Amino acid sequence: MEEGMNVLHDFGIQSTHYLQVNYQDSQDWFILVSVIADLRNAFYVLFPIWFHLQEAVGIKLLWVAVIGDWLNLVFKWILFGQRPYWWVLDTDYYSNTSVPLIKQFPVTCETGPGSPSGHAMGTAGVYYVMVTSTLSIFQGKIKPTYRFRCLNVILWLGFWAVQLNVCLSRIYLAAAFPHQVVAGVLSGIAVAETFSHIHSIYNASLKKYFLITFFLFSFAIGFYLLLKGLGVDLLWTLEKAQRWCEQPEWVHIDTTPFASLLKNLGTLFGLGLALNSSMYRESCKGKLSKWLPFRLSSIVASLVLLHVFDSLKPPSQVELVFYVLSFCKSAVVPLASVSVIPYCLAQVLGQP
Ligand SMILES: O=P(O)(O)OC[C@H]1O[C@@H](O)[C@H](O)[C@@H](O)[C@@H]1O
Repeated sequence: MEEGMNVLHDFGIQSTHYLQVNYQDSQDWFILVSVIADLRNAFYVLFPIWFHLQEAVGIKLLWVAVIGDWLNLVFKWILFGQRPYWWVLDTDYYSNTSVPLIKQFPVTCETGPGSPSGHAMGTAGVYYVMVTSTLSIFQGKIKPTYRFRCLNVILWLGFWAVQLNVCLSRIYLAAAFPHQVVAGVLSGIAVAETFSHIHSIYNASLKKYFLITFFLFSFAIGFYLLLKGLGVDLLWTLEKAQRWCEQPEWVHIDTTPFASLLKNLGTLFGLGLALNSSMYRESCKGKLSKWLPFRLSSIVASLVLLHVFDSLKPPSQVELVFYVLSFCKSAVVPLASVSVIPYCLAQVLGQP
């Protein structure tokens, strides 16, 4: 079976080399694409706008993002994926021949397993959710049967253009293989379609949120400990993304599996706290609820303040402190977006 993996890996290496040699002028564009395709944006800028435009779409988007990322982490641990930027320097394949010369970039060195691709899955799920929601909302046009079809065609072309751009960006930076991005896209599509039939998430008590979060934490930690007690470790990539990196400062703690898990669980718990609170009821379910200026002000403030607040970086000297502070920091963005800032605007606008 290893021959097939070698064949796909060699095809990915050749694709990366061709893209890097024949299109040397597009490195800035692909770096920008990879930066934009981050889930940080999905949690910081995409969620507030959709939540303050239509609550159900925002809740669905956040749930899809968090659950898809958790499933991605679990399947990354299960599948034992690889990356080109250390495989090309570690493999025995290019022994009787010449090693292809692929170049590494500051946003290339990643400390997690390869398949499935996280960027492709995370972007596919969120953008499918947004496109489907928009198409569902706009079934009210003046002249139908050609204008609605025009909008449908335009949106479904844009979605696939975005997906192709993200796949090419991940391949160019020598961070993923061509099959991993396709698998990630299909998995994100499947997850976004599966959450279209689950309805016991829009009105859930804090007890259910707490139990779901604790189960998600405990399953991952128990999986890690159970495997660690049987002779296999799921953190083997931290020693491969360290020697095979051109510069030492390019390897960051922010991309480790524990950091991602803690951030996801913090976001979910923060949403659970924000939804079941007195401030949320007093602000988002009052007289200034559907008023357009209030919602626009909420979007603007929750964008500006969140952008400024993202500049507070927890210390990385001690790993446990970093993890707990990452959880606490990720638990705040739902809170500030949903409960606090709308409350402040409610006591500002309607209290003269
Ligand atoms: O492996 P990919 O597809 O290049 O993306 C990996 C990224 O996927 C994201 O889901 C994780 O939060 C990041 O920590 C990780 O770096």
